[PDB]
Amino acid sequence: SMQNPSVTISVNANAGRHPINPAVYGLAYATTATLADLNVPLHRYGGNNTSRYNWQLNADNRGADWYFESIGEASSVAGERGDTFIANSQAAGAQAMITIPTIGWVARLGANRSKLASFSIAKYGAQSGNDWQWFPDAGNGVLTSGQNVTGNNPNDANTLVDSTFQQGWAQHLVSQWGTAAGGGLRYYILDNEPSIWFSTHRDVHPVGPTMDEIRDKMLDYGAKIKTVDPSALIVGPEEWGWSGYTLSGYDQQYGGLHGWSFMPDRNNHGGWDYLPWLLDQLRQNNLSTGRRLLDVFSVHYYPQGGEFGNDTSSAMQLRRNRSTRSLWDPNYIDETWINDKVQLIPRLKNWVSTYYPGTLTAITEYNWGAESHINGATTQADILGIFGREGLDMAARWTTPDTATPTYKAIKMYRNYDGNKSAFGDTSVTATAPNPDNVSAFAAVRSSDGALTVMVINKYLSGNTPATINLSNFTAQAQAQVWQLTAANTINHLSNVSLSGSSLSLTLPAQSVTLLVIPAST
Ligand SMILES: OC[C@H]1O[C@@H](O)[C@H](O)[C@@H](O)[C@@H]1O
Ligand SMILES: [Zn+2]
Ligand SMILES: [Zn+2]
Ligand SMILES: [Zn+2]
Repeated sequence: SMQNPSVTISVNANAGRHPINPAVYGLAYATTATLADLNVPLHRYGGNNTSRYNWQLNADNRGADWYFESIGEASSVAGERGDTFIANSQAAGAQAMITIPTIGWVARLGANRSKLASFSIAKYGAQSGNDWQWFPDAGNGVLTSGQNVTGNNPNDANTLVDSTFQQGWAQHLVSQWGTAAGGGLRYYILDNEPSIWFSTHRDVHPVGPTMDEIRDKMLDYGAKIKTVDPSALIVGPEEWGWSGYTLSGYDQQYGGLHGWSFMPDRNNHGGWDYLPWLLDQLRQNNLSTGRRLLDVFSVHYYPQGGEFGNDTSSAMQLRRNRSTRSLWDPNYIDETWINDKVQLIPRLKNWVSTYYPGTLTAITEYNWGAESHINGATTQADILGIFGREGLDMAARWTTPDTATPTYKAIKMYRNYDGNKSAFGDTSVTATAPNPDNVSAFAAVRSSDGALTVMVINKYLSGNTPATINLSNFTAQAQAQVWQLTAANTINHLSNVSLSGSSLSLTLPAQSVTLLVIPAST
């Protein structure tokens, strides 16, 4: 009975045509089983601890996430974490992405691959937290006064390595797997969120890196890896979010300790914003040596309004319906401390085109929260539509939703909606909806099929929504197939719906993701 205002959506198979790269469907920390079942072709190995991974010991340091403990993997075979990750990805037809540390300071181990700790309680004294279950001497590096322990010796739990040390890892990967061109590892990620090393890796990097240090690191590590494999693709810098797009880690830190009135690094570099200057330095280097070191320009982005978590109150559901505007919308002011028009994807494409053309664009971490709730799933389906429409070259969600959740099934609406790996189309085309906070829509034409696939997301918290879809420039059969996800948490194959001219009409349940598969003539 309950009913929302009617909506009309116009899909025109001739407007705004461009490929959708299947790499937008990427994921982090999935399994061979879920990579195959979600039909996902990109698998990222990345995140905080990967900055500290010692490929020669097969070990890493957890940083601030786990008491700055250096911890060995079970195996002591050089590089096994990476090899295992690659085998498991390729077992499912997915391309792996491996993070190579750039930070220099990576884990070492004590006698018998025993754990080490950067903030030993016996060495630096009483602190306010410690690993009391598994390693009691490992402090959190904060004194009981709440003031950080400072002056710790970086060798307590780590060893300082350089680009020749990580080049050795690239040589190993190439020997096991072949080059990228020959079916080997295609993507090298350079580190992870380097601007905030001063916080995630305070033990070993207490001062935020300048934009110089980070440029030098991409130049250095990038050259080494490309010597070993000129066919592989380098991805970076993996910056953490809004402030990391315009301010180096040195300036972020400086600002947190001294207020925002004077940014020393920014000032030393004529008022440039960080990532645009980084892109521009890489351009100048590429123009001068003739060699491309960075191929994919990558950032992380998480909404700032409290949506990353499990708050599923009404007000938070409505905010998730709106806040994905930050990924595309030039007029949307973000409703948070950011308080500015982020329009991330156009921004990424604009920066690349202004400062380093021909570089691809990636969001290699995002998450909009509420994974186990229909609102998380409408939101995820909303995000995947936006990636394709807006022309992002790659993406990796952080991380992979549990197979029981409706969010898992949202990804599967795009990639394996019938259990036979049929997927949304791969040439984006215009679909226009009047208000995407209430209902958003995305279309594409499928190359294998000529089918027009149209995804409609009803974001409204209650009531059915009558919906009419108008096709231009597409000659369609009599009937369109219907597949649907609601809070019932199952992909349903509903009844075919009859086309009325080049229109079709239907009733959309509240908080639902609906897929129309509309085959071409004849
Ligand atoms: O917010 C979740 C994640 O984002 C980033 O800060 C890091 O890459 C991850 O290791 C972290 O846990
Ligand atoms: Zn450094
Ligand atoms: Zn400089
Ligand atoms: Zn100071």
